[PDB]
Amino acid sequence: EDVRFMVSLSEYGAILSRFFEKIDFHLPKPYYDSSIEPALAKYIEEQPWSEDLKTRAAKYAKQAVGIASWYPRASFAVRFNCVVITLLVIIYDEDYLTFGDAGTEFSLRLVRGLPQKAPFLDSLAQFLQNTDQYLGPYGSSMVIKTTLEFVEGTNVENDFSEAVPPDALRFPRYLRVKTGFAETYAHAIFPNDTFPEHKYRKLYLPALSPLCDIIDFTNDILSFYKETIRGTERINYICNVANTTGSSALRCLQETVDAVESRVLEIHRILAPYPDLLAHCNDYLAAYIGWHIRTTSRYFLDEVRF
Amino acid sequence: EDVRFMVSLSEYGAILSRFFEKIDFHLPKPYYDSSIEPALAKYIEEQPWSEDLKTRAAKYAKQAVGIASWYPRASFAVRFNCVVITLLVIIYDEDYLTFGDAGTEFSLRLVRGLPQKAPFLDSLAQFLQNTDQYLGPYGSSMVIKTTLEFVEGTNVENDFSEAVPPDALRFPRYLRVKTGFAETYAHAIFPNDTFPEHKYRKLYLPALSPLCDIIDFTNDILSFYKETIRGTERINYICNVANTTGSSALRCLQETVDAVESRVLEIHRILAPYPDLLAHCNDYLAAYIGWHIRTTSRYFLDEVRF
Amino acid sequence: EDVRFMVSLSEYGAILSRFFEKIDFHLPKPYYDSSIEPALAKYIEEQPWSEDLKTRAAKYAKQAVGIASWYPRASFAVRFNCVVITLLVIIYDEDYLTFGDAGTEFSLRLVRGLPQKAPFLDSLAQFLQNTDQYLGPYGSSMVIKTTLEFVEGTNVENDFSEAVPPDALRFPRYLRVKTGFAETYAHAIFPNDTFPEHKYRKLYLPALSPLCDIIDFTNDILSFYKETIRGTERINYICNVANTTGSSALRCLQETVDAVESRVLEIHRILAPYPDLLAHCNDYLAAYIGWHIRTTSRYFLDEVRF
Amino acid sequence: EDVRFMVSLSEYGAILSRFFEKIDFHLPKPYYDSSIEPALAKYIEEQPWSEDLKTRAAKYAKQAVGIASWYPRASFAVRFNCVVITLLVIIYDEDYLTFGDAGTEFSLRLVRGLPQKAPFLDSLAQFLQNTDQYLGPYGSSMVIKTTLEFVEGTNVENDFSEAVPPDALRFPRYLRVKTGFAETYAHAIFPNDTFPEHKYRKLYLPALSPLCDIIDFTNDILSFYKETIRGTERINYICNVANTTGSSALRCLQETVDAVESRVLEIHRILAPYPDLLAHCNDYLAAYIGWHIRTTSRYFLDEVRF
Ligand SMILES: [Mg+2]
Ligand SMILES: [Mg+2]
Ligand SMILES: [Mg+2]
Ligand SMILES: [Mg+2]
Ligand SMILES: [Mg+2]
Ligand SMILES: [Mg+2]
Ligand SMILES: [Mg+2]
Ligand SMILES: [Mg+2]
Ligand SMILES: [Mg+2]
Ligand SMILES: [Mg+2]
Ligand SMILES: [Mg+2]
Ligand SMILES: [Mg+2]
Repeated sequence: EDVRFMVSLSEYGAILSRFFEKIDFHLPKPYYDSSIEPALAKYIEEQPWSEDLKTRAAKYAKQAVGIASWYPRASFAVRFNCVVITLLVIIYDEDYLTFGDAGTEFSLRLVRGLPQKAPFLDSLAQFLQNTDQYLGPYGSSMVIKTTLEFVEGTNVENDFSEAVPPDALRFPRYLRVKTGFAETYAHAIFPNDTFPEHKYRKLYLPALSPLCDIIDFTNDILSFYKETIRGTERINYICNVANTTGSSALRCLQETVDAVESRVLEIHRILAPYPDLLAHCNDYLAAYIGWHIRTTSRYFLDEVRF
Repeated sequence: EDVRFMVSLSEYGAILSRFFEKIDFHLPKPYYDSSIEPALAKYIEEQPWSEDLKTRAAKYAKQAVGIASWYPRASFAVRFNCVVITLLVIIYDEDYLTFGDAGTEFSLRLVRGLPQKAPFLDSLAQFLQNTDQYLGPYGSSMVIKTTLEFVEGTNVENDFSEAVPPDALRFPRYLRVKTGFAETYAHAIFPNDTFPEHKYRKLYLPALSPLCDIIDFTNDILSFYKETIRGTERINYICNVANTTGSSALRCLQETVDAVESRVLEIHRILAPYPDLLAHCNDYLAAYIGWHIRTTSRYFLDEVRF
Repeated sequence: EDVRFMVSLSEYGAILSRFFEKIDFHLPKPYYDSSIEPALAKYIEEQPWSEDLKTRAAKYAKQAVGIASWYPRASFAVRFNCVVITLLVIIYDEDYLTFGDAGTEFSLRLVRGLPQKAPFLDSLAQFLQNTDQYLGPYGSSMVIKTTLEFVEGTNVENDFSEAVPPDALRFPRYLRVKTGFAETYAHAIFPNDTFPEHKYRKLYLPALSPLCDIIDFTNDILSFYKETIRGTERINYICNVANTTGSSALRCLQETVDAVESRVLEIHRILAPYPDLLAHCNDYLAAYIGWHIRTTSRYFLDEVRF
Repeated sequence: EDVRFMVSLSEYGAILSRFFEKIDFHLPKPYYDSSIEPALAKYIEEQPWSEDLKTRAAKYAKQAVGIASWYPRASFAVRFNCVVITLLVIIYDEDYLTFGDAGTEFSLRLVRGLPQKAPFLDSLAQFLQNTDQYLGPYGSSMVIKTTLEFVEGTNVENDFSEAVPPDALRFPRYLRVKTGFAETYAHAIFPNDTFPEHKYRKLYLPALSPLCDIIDFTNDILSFYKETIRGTERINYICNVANTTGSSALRCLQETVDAVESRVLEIHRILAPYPDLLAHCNDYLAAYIGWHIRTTSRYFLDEVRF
């Protein structure tokens, strides 16, 4: 028990309320694409996964299918590929320990062109091998490099528990880059069929970093309840910042809220001359937050007033 | 011509003088290891490169061999591998245009385990496959993902000349992460044979992010002369910051000097309980700066008074 | 009733426990000085006060004599003067209403050299006129100006009740400067005999603002029980912060605890090259807390477990 | 020479431009009152000052008469008294050394009812004795205590030169409170003849503190050129903040502009239900900035383009 990490249910609901007023967020109408869930089921049936892993995936696939709502104007290939990678990332985020050390050999086996040590990781390598179905060469490289960071970040996150963040540093943002997986989702905001890199990458690339900040930090704000209030996670971004600035988690929550609103403003500026790019950005962000609110099985936000 | 980007020899010389005094930099005594240059020449002989590539590589090898001085306490495996990857990185930094679009296929061919479209990129892929000789699995992952960024950053850097950077963003730091290659050199500061990741990674990882800031920004300060005063490069970190904050390049240089100083302080705070880790950092930074000064064929700092 | 201002006995005791080991507070041995009690008794006898006021002053003098323990290594003149002004400040804090509007005339009659409208305020003017017995000119000016603030802050404090601090401002800290009387006690930490101003004022002045924050806030922390849990005061600093930030009084208590710890660290850094000055601060803070705990007749902290 | 304090003329003009557009500053129409200057001249004739001091005063009186414009709605008693105290404060700000140690004895002689050691300080004592012509009792106390702070802050400011503010953080604001004289001007924004304290003090007092920040910080921003770029003052607020946080004066100026905008918003929120009180604040701030711009003999801002 440390008061530093304690945020009351009323305090958190207030933070969320303030957040949504600041960015003028309104809950979109429910998004439905009836092809997504059957296609994801077919994907799972096709993997050379144990029956136990497939049974687990059913619980995680119900959450992954809503990721298609993040890209409502994108092609099916974009939306379905993002849902597939979301299923994979969710499985590893929750169950990385069940794969033993297979996750630690992933990067070397990948660049050696070796079979992976776990069939789940073969599925992930194959996803990496085929991102050219919806992204250009810059984005494919970024999806690969971000995946390697996420796998290692997931494996080492908890090494910093038991209070092993040092008190004076910039480590929380570094680690959050590694855990967040943001560039993979950010690049699909600007798909290569609609926005071929050769013509558009120069226009949208300057907005990529503030977009990634929004992706990482908005999840930190919206999942603080399931991670730290309701849960036992004390090595997420918010708690890492609290431990390295001395501040309460409540203040770091409010600081993160303000940083997101600042990033939202700057993306509006950057993409103001190009309303097609900016319209994909706006659709992503509203659905991203709405997915966090509606996926109560993962984030439990129906236990909060905001 | 524009006044914002011009920096007199006298102004640049003074910035370097106050930078060196502020971080208490002294030129280390020269480092000599008689095995490095023959080993690198043997490496170049063994690559199935064209005779023209081997002739250029002989030139860059004379600049590359000095990187062994950055890790004087480390094994030969650390020092030589860092020299090899430095040779390859200088080749690509200088000559990326001569490989055509082979660099843009590098990441997908890498993870598909296929031959590269240029033998130079095969040599790069083989280096990524073998970092386990001196690094642990986290460090190997980070060398791979950094190399993927460096190739793509070098390929797209100049898309942003001709006044492509919009005037309001986080983009310069984003792009310098990609172009800088910092994590590969930072991870060698803490080699796996001396500092097995299982025991030491949790102790030095909080220091990695400010170290990369130091590596990237210190090159930005010390290579500004050859890039922008002596040369025509206006898409580097300094000029990108100037174009997105409204400041002169002189001001952006001074701010970057201040940032490096702040990072130097915070790494000293982080690593004070671990003097072996701090010693490796101190060896690196003195030699890192000294190499920039001494390699006049690349940075021309003997034309500056400081 | 409103939940926003409710703090339970176990909640408050836990906050106090959290405060004390955060600053490494250990209760000092009882401080005894045989000459303080009789000297204060003679001062009360000599004042041309009514018998009713002298009877009141005898009650408050039992609480006031403990202030000499705040300056254990100071001259008798420092300890006794601090005790006398403490007696006067307690009389006004408790009984300002019994003087009618005499206190509102205090400052203009003072600077006009005129008789005050109540003998009690003549004694207060007389104290302000003799601070050169233990302070230099800067300290004497700060005791005068702080007394003027304290009289007026006490007079207008309760104008802000029944809810009329508007809910978005920095007014709480402003009003607390007025009501707290902190600079008078802070300047006696550095008395002019031991630390003459011409040499020492430039050394200890940078620590005065964080000292005043510690003095003010620490009373806010430790007197919250008698004021708001045990009593009816809802216009103190903690309640004012709660009413202008929308936070619970409980949260505002914790924020103020974190603030005091931050000031303690700041003063330890500032006065590190002057450990004699720091020693006087450490003696002050320990006895200041101890006096709050021991003076149960004013703060009732023997009704709390911590 | 120290780059820490160096701001170029282009950089400073851009800060002022950003500052003015951020608070929507427009230069008010010139304010003229034919009675102000003759009355101030008469006041100066009546003073028992040496002919030298009276001659010196002519230079400062021409600057002081502009202060009536800060209170365009207020009575003559407000505008004229503010001009008089401005004359005395400007004389002491520039010429405090010419009075020897008379300023150090000011506060004790004042509260002892003694004649002051210099005729100039008798005039200052008399002003403090007669503020009831336009202020109520809280305002009168605040003008007295602010005057004592200003006299002492001017006397000891330069003791912190030769680089002796240490590197911790609350000291610059502490010293600026002392030197700024802000409360005396802020109280006249809500004068007792227009806004009798009995009815309005509870309404405007919550805006006093952000007002005082605006008065102190706006001078710091608009007088940085005469003090530090053109001048030799390195103990003002901006330089003191730069020495305690490590930042450049350029960064500290931007931070201060941001704080002023924040205070302006907060005051608009506080006084929104009372547009008459808000109107007096808007008139004050516009004419306060305008007087800085127009008083070129003191601030030299006609040498800056903004
Ligand atoms: Mg995770
Ligand atoms: Mg997670
Ligand atoms: Mg999360
Ligand atoms: Mg280069
Ligand atoms: Mg490069
Ligand atoms: Mg460079
Ligand atoms: Mg009180
Ligand atoms: Mg009280
Ligand atoms: Mg109290
Ligand atoms: Mg001044
Ligand atoms: Mg001045
Ligand atoms: Mg000034």
